[PDB]
Amino acid sequence: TGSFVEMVDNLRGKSGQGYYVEMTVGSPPQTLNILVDTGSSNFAVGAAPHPFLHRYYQRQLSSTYRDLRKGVYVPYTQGKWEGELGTDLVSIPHGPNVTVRANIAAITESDKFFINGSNWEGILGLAYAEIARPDDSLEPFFDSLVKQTHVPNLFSLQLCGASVGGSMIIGGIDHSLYTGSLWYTPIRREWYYEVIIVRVEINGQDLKMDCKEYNYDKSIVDSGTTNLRLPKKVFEAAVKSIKAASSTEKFPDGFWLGEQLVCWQAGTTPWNIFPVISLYLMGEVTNQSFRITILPQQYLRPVEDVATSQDDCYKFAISQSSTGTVMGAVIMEGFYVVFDRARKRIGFAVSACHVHDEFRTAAVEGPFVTLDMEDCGYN
Ligand SMILES: CCCc1cc(=O)[nH]c(N)n1
Repeated sequence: TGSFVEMVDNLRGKSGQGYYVEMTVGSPPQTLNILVDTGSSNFAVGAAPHPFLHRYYQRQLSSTYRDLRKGVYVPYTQGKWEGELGTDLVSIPHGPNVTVRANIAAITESDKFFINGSNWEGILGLAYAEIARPDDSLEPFFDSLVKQTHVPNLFSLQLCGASVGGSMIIGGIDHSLYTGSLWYTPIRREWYYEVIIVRVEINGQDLKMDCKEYNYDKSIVDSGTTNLRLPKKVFEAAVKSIKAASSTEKFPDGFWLGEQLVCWQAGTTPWNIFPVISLYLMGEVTNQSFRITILPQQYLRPVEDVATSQDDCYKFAISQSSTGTVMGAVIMEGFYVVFDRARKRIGFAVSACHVHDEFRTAAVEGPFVTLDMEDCGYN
Protein backbone atom coordinates (compact mmCIF):
# COMPACT_ATOMS: atom_id res chain seq x y z
CA THR A 1 0.00 0.00 0.00
CA GLY A 2 2.26 2.80 1.34
CA SER A 3 1.70 3.26 5.08
CA PHE A 4 4.53 3.52 7.64
CA VAL A 5 2.35 4.13 10.72
CA GLU A 6 5.08 3.53 13.31
CA MET A 7 7.16 6.36 11.81
CA VAL A 8 4.43 8.97 11.18
CA ASP A 9 4.75 12.00 13.50
CA ASN A 10 8.07 10.90 15.05
CA LEU A 11 9.62 14.40 14.92
CA ARG A 12 9.09 17.32 17.32
CA GLY A 13 10.59 20.77 17.84
CA LYS A 14 10.37 24.37 18.93
CA SER A 15 10.14 26.95 16.14
CA GLY A 16 13.51 28.25 14.94
CA GLN A 17 15.32 25.52 16.91
CA GLY A 18 15.08 22.55 14.51
CA TYR A 19 13.40 19.15 14.19
CA TYR A 20 14.51 16.24 16.36
CA VAL A 21 13.90 12.49 16.59
CA GLU A 22 14.03 10.26 19.69
CA MET A 23 17.00 7.89 19.55
CA THR A 24 18.71 5.63 22.09
CA VAL A 25 22.40 4.81 22.56
CA GLY A 26 24.13 2.13 24.62
CA SER A 27 23.37 -0.86 26.81
CA PRO A 28 21.23 -0.24 28.77
CA PRO A 29 19.88 2.21 26.14
CA GLN A 30 19.75 5.92 26.97
CA THR A 31 16.93 7.96 25.48
CA LEU A 32 18.17 11.13 23.77
CA ASN A 33 16.57 13.58 21.32
CA ILE A 34 18.69 13.99 18.20
CA LEU A 35 18.47 16.77 15.60
CA VAL A 36 17.66 15.59 12.06
CA ASP A 37 20.18 17.29 9.75
CA THR A 38 20.60 16.83 5.97
CA GLY A 39 23.21 19.66 5.87
CA SER A 40 25.81 17.68 7.83
CA SER A 41 27.12 14.11 7.90
CA ASN A 42 28.25 13.46 11.51
CA PHE A 43 26.36 11.65 14.26
CA ALA A 44 27.30 13.35 17.54
CA VAL A 45 25.87 13.47 21.06
CA GLY A 46 26.39 15.47 24.26
CA ALA A 47 28.59 13.35 26.53
CA ALA A 48 29.10 15.80 29.41
CA PRO A 49 27.19 18.42 31.44
CA HIS A 50 26.25 21.77 29.82
CA PRO A 51 24.13 24.79 30.90
CA PHE A 52 21.55 24.02 28.17
CA LEU A 53 21.49 20.18 28.39
CA HIS A 54 18.79 18.41 30.45
CA ARG A 55 20.45 15.01 29.85
CA TYR A 56 23.59 13.55 28.20
CA TYR A 57 25.42 10.42 27.01
CA GLN A 58 26.95 8.59 29.99
CA ARG A 59 29.29 6.37 27.95
CA GLN A 60 30.84 4.58 30.97
CA LEU A 61 27.35 3.21 31.74
CA SER A 62 27.15 1.63 28.26
CA SER A 63 28.47 -1.95 28.29
CA THR A 64 28.79 -1.87 24.47
CA TYR A 65 30.62 1.50 24.38
CA ARG A 66 33.76 1.43 22.26
CA ASP A 67 36.50 4.06 22.29
CA LEU A 68 38.00 4.88 18.90
CA ARG A 69 40.77 6.55 20.92
CA LYS A 70 40.64 9.52 18.56
CA GLY A 71 39.47 13.15 18.35
CA VAL A 72 36.98 14.89 16.06
CA TYR A 73 36.15 18.57 15.38
CA VAL A 74 33.16 19.84 13.37
CA PRO A 75 32.46 23.49 12.51
CA TYR A 76 29.07 24.70 11.19
CA THR A 77 27.72 28.08 10.07
CA GLN A 78 25.91 28.12 13.43
CA GLY A 79 28.32 26.92 16.12
CA LYS A 80 31.02 24.29 16.46
CA TRP A 81 32.01 21.42 18.76
CA GLU A 82 34.93 19.08 19.37
CA GLY A 83 34.58 15.57 20.81
CA GLU A 84 35.98 12.07 21.31
CA LEU A 85 35.19 9.45 18.64
CA GLY A 86 33.90 5.96 19.43
CA THR A 87 31.09 3.52 18.63
CA ASP A 88 28.02 2.06 20.35
CA LEU A 89 24.70 0.37 19.49
CA VAL A 90 22.08 2.85 18.24
CA SER A 91 18.31 2.60 17.70
CA ILE A 92 15.23 4.70 16.93
CA PRO A 93 12.16 3.71 19.02
CA HIS A 94 9.77 5.21 16.42
CA GLY A 95 11.84 4.26 13.38
CA PRO A 96 12.59 0.93 11.71
CA ASN A 97 12.74 -1.98 14.16
CA VAL A 98 16.55 -2.34 14.15
CA THR A 99 19.66 -1.73 16.23
CA VAL A 100 22.98 -0.88 14.58
CA ARG A 101 26.61 -0.37 15.62
CA ALA A 102 27.56 3.09 14.40
CA ASN A 103 29.99 5.98 14.76
CA ILE A 104 29.42 8.50 17.55
CA ALA A 105 31.13 11.73 18.57
CA ALA A 106 30.96 12.35 22.33
CA ILE A 107 30.81 16.15 22.65
CA THR A 108 33.03 17.52 25.45
CA GLU A 109 33.50 21.09 24.21
CA SER A 110 31.01 23.16 22.20
CA ASP A 111 30.43 26.83 21.35
CA LYS A 112 26.99 28.28 20.48
CA PHE A 113 25.77 24.83 19.45
CA PHE A 114 23.39 23.46 22.10
CA ILE A 115 20.35 25.77 22.08
CA ASN A 116 18.65 26.82 25.35
CA GLY A 117 15.32 25.02 25.78
CA SER A 118 15.59 23.14 22.47
CA ASN A 119 15.03 19.69 24.05
CA TRP A 120 17.62 17.96 21.82
CA GLU A 121 21.01 16.67 23.07
CA GLY A 122 22.70 15.53 19.83
CA ILE A 123 22.62 15.62 16.02
CA LEU A 124 22.07 13.12 13.18
CA GLY A 125 24.11 13.96 10.07
CA LEU A 126 22.14 12.50 7.16
CA ALA A 127 24.25 13.97 4.33
CA TYR A 128 27.07 12.05 2.59
CA ALA A 129 30.68 10.99 3.33
CA GLU A 130 32.58 13.58 1.32
CA ILE A 131 31.92 16.03 4.15
CA ALA A 132 32.29 14.02 7.28
CA ARG A 133 34.77 14.99 10.01
CA PRO A 134 37.56 14.38 10.53
CA ASP A 135 37.26 13.14 6.90
CA ASP A 136 35.50 11.00 4.25
CA SER A 137 36.87 7.84 5.96
CA LEU A 138 34.24 8.08 8.72
CA GLU A 139 31.14 6.12 7.73
CA PRO A 140 27.94 8.13 8.47
CA PHE A 141 24.86 6.80 10.30
CA PHE A 142 22.63 6.10 7.30
CA ASP A 143 25.47 4.34 5.46
CA SER A 144 25.98 2.13 8.53
CA LEU A 145 22.23 1.45 8.71
CA VAL A 146 22.08 0.27 5.07
CA LYS A 147 25.26 -1.82 5.54
CA GLN A 148 24.05 -3.71 8.63
CA THR A 149 20.29 -3.80 7.86
CA HIS A 150 17.98 -4.62 4.93
CA VAL A 151 16.49 -1.09 4.97
CA PRO A 152 16.23 0.59 1.51
CA ASN A 153 18.75 3.36 0.79
CA LEU A 154 16.14 6.13 1.14
CA PHE A 155 14.49 8.37 3.76
CA SER A 156 11.67 10.91 3.41
CA LEU A 157 10.87 14.00 5.48
CA GLN A 158 7.58 15.84 6.12
CA LEU A 159 8.28 18.94 8.26
CA CYS A 160 5.05 20.62 9.41
CA GLY A 161 4.60 24.28 10.34
CA ALA A 162 2.40 25.93 13.01
CA SER A 163 5.94 23.41 19.21
CA VAL A 164 6.18 22.04 15.63
CA GLY A 165 6.03 18.41 14.40
CA GLY A 166 6.96 16.15 11.48
CA SER A 167 7.70 12.69 10.09
CA MET A 168 10.99 11.04 9.13
CA ILE A 169 10.12 7.84 7.28
CA ILE A 170 13.27 5.69 7.09
CA GLY A 171 13.40 3.22 4.20
CA GLY A 172 10.27 4.27 2.33
CA ILE A 173 7.70 6.70 1.00
CA ASP A 174 4.41 7.20 2.93
CA HIS A 175 1.46 7.99 0.59
CA SER A 176 -0.53 9.74 3.36
CA LEU A 177 2.14 12.43 3.61
CA TYR A 178 1.51 14.05 0.20
CA THR A 179 -1.05 14.86 -2.47
CA GLY A 180 -0.54 14.90 -6.22
CA SER A 181 2.73 13.79 -7.89
CA LEU A 182 6.33 13.41 -6.79
CA TRP A 183 8.75 15.31 -8.98
CA TYR A 184 12.45 14.47 -8.85
CA THR A 185 15.52 16.68 -9.19
CA PRO A 186 18.97 15.06 -9.47
CA ILE A 187 21.41 15.15 -6.59
CA ARG A 188 24.24 16.78 -8.56
CA ARG A 189 26.91 15.32 -6.30
CA GLU A 190 26.94 13.07 -3.23
CA TRP A 191 28.32 15.39 -0.53
CA TYR A 192 25.65 17.88 0.50
CA TYR A 193 22.27 17.09 -1.01
CA GLU A 194 23.09 19.45 -3.84
CA VAL A 195 20.45 20.44 -6.38
CA ILE A 196 20.31 22.91 -9.29
CA ILE A 197 17.88 25.86 -9.51
CA VAL A 198 17.17 27.01 -13.10
CA ARG A 199 14.69 29.88 -12.58
CA VAL A 200 13.10 31.99 -9.82
CA GLU A 201 9.69 33.77 -9.92
CA ILE A 202 7.96 36.03 -7.34
CA ASN A 203 4.17 35.87 -8.02
CA GLY A 204 5.09 34.50 -11.46
CA GLN A 205 7.44 37.37 -12.35
CA ASP A 206 10.93 36.12 -13.41
CA LEU A 207 13.68 37.32 -11.06
CA LYS A 208 15.58 37.48 -14.37
CA MET A 209 19.15 36.64 -13.29
CA ASP A 210 21.67 34.46 -15.05
CA CYS A 211 20.77 31.12 -13.49
CA LYS A 212 24.34 30.62 -12.13
CA GLU A 213 23.47 33.33 -9.55
CA TYR A 214 20.92 30.97 -8.00
CA ASN A 215 23.55 28.22 -7.46
CA TYR A 216 26.62 30.24 -6.44
CA ASP A 217 28.58 28.39 -5.13
CA LYS A 218 26.06 25.58 -4.43
CA SER A 219 22.34 25.03 -3.72
CA ILE A 220 21.48 22.53 -0.95
CA VAL A 221 18.48 21.00 0.82
CA ASP A 222 19.16 21.41 4.53
CA SER A 223 16.68 20.33 7.24
CA GLY A 224 19.16 21.69 9.83
CA THR A 225 18.63 25.28 8.58
CA THR A 226 15.56 27.39 9.48
CA ASN A 227 15.48 30.00 6.71
CA LEU A 228 15.47 30.10 2.96
CA ARG A 229 18.99 31.48 2.62
CA LEU A 230 19.90 33.09 -0.71
CA PRO A 231 23.11 34.45 -2.28
CA LYS A 232 23.53 38.21 -1.71
CA LYS A 233 22.54 39.31 -5.24
CA VAL A 234 19.58 36.89 -5.39
CA PHE A 235 18.46 37.88 -1.89
CA GLU A 236 18.51 41.60 -2.73
CA ALA A 237 16.32 41.17 -5.86
CA ALA A 238 13.84 38.86 -4.12
CA VAL A 239 13.41 41.30 -1.21
CA LYS A 240 12.93 44.13 -3.74
CA SER A 241 10.33 42.08 -5.64
CA ILE A 242 8.58 40.98 -2.42
CA LYS A 243 8.61 44.55 -1.03
CA ALA A 244 6.85 45.66 -4.22
CA ALA A 245 4.23 42.90 -4.16
CA SER A 246 3.43 43.62 -0.50
CA SER A 247 3.51 47.43 -0.91
CA THR A 248 -0.09 48.08 0.29
CA GLU A 249 1.51 47.80 3.75
CA LYS A 250 4.96 49.10 4.70
CA PHE A 251 7.06 47.40 7.35
CA PRO A 252 10.12 48.56 9.27
CA ASP A 253 13.53 48.25 7.59
CA GLY A 254 14.62 45.79 10.30
CA PHE A 255 11.79 43.41 9.39
CA TRP A 256 13.35 42.61 6.01
CA LEU A 257 16.71 41.99 7.72
CA GLY A 258 15.15 39.44 10.13
CA GLU A 259 15.78 41.90 12.99
CA GLN A 260 12.16 42.83 13.77
CA LEU A 261 8.74 41.30 14.35
CA VAL A 262 5.67 42.37 12.42
CA CYS A 263 2.27 41.78 14.05
CA TRP A 264 -1.48 41.77 13.28
CA GLN A 265 -4.68 41.34 15.32
CA ALA A 266 -5.34 37.61 15.66
CA GLY A 267 -6.78 36.11 12.48
CA THR A 268 -6.14 39.24 10.39
CA THR A 269 -2.73 38.47 8.91
CA PRO A 270 -3.06 39.66 5.28
CA TRP A 271 -1.49 36.58 3.67
CA ASN A 272 -2.90 37.53 0.25
CA ILE A 273 -0.86 40.74 -0.03
CA PHE A 274 2.36 38.74 0.21
CA PRO A 275 3.74 37.06 -2.91
CA VAL A 276 4.18 33.38 -3.70
CA ILE A 277 7.79 32.21 -4.36
CA SER A 278 8.59 29.68 -7.09
CA LEU A 279 11.88 27.77 -7.48
CA TYR A 280 12.33 25.86 -10.74
CA LEU A 281 14.56 22.82 -10.30
CA MET A 282 16.41 20.71 -12.90
CA GLY A 283 14.51 17.56 -13.90
CA GLU A 284 15.33 13.92 -14.72
CA VAL A 285 14.42 14.40 -18.39
CA THR A 286 16.71 16.35 -20.75
CA ASN A 287 15.86 20.07 -21.01
CA GLN A 288 13.05 19.65 -18.45
CA SER A 289 12.26 21.15 -15.06
CA PHE A 290 9.51 21.42 -12.47
CA ARG A 291 8.72 24.20 -9.99
CA ILE A 292 7.92 24.25 -6.30
CA THR A 293 5.91 27.13 -4.81
CA ILE A 294 5.74 28.22 -1.18
CA LEU A 295 3.41 30.71 0.46
CA PRO A 296 3.97 33.58 2.91
CA GLN A 297 2.80 31.02 5.52
CA GLN A 298 6.19 29.27 4.93
CA TYR A 299 8.52 32.27 4.76
CA LEU A 300 6.83 34.32 7.53
CA ARG A 301 7.80 32.32 10.63
CA PRO A 302 5.34 32.81 13.48
CA VAL A 303 6.64 34.08 16.80
CA GLU A 304 4.86 33.89 20.13
CA ASP A 305 5.27 37.22 21.89
CA VAL A 306 5.40 37.98 25.50
CA ALA A 307 2.85 40.85 25.49
CA THR A 308 -0.53 39.15 24.99
CA SER A 309 -2.50 37.04 22.57
CA GLN A 310 -4.76 39.24 20.37
CA ASP A 311 -1.77 39.73 18.06
CA ASP A 312 -0.14 37.18 15.78
CA CYS A 313 3.53 38.07 15.22
CA TYR A 314 5.96 36.98 12.54
CA LYS A 315 9.59 37.04 11.50
CA PHE A 316 10.78 37.28 7.89
CA ALA A 317 12.56 33.93 7.40
CA ILE A 318 14.43 34.65 4.18
CA SER A 319 18.05 35.68 4.83
CA GLN A 320 21.25 36.43 2.98
CA SER A 321 24.04 33.84 2.45
CA SER A 322 27.68 33.64 1.30
CA THR A 323 27.92 29.80 1.13
CA GLY A 324 25.21 29.47 -1.55
CA THR A 325 21.50 28.71 -1.52
CA VAL A 326 20.16 26.76 1.45
CA MET A 327 16.64 25.40 0.99
CA GLY A 328 15.95 25.14 4.74
CA ALA A 329 12.82 24.40 6.81
CA VAL A 330 10.75 27.24 5.24
CA ILE A 331 11.07 25.48 1.87
CA MET A 332 10.76 21.94 3.23
CA GLU A 333 7.61 22.92 5.22
CA GLY A 334 5.60 23.14 1.98
CA PHE A 335 6.59 19.68 0.70
CA TYR A 336 7.08 16.01 1.30
CA VAL A 337 10.81 15.61 0.44
CA VAL A 338 12.20 12.22 -0.55
CA PHE A 339 15.98 11.79 -0.27
CA ASP A 340 16.19 8.94 -2.75
CA ARG A 341 19.86 8.14 -2.21
CA ALA A 342 19.56 4.77 -3.99
CA ARG A 343 18.67 6.64 -7.20
CA LYS A 344 20.76 9.81 -6.75
CA ARG A 345 17.68 12.10 -6.61
CA ILE A 346 15.38 14.24 -4.42
CA GLY A 347 11.58 14.12 -4.68
CA PHE A 348 9.14 16.95 -4.05
CA ALA A 349 5.37 16.66 -3.58
CA VAL A 350 2.86 19.06 -1.97
CA SER A 351 2.87 18.46 1.79
CA ALA A 352 -0.40 17.13 3.20
CA CYS A 353 0.25 19.05 6.46
CA HIS A 354 1.49 22.42 5.20
CA VAL A 355 0.12 25.71 6.44
CA HIS A 356 -1.98 27.54 3.87
CA ASP A 357 -5.37 29.34 3.57
CA GLU A 358 -8.61 28.84 1.63
CA PHE A 359 -7.33 30.54 -1.52
CA ARG A 360 -3.68 29.41 -2.08
CA THR A 361 -1.72 26.23 -1.56
CA ALA A 362 1.93 25.19 -1.90
CA ALA A 363 2.40 23.72 -5.41
CA VAL A 364 4.64 21.31 -7.39
CA GLU A 365 4.08 21.59 -11.17
CA GLY A 366 5.78 20.27 -14.33
CA PRO A 367 7.19 19.70 -16.83
CA PHE A 368 8.67 22.90 -18.26
CA VAL A 369 10.94 23.17 -21.27
CA THR A 370 14.15 24.66 -19.88
CA LEU A 371 17.40 24.60 -21.90
CA ASP A 372 21.13 24.45 -21.02
CA MET A 373 20.32 23.65 -17.36
CA GLU A 374 23.80 22.15 -16.93
CA ASP A 375 25.09 25.73 -17.38
CA CYS A 376 23.38 26.81 -14.11
CA GLY A 377 25.95 24.93 -11.98
CA TYR A 378 29.13 26.33 -10.42
CA ASN A 379 32.62 25.07 -11.41
C1 LIG B 1 22.69 22.12 15.56
C2 LIG B 1 22.72 22.92 14.26
C3 LIG B 1 23.72 22.29 13.29
C4 LIG B 1 23.77 23.05 11.98
C5 LIG B 1 24.20 24.32 11.93
C6 LIG B 1 24.22 24.99 10.62
O1 LIG B 1 24.61 26.13 10.52
N1 LIG B 1 23.78 24.30 9.50
C7 LIG B 1 23.33 23.00 9.60
N2 LIG B 1 22.90 22.34 8.47
N3 LIG B 1 23.31 22.38 10.75
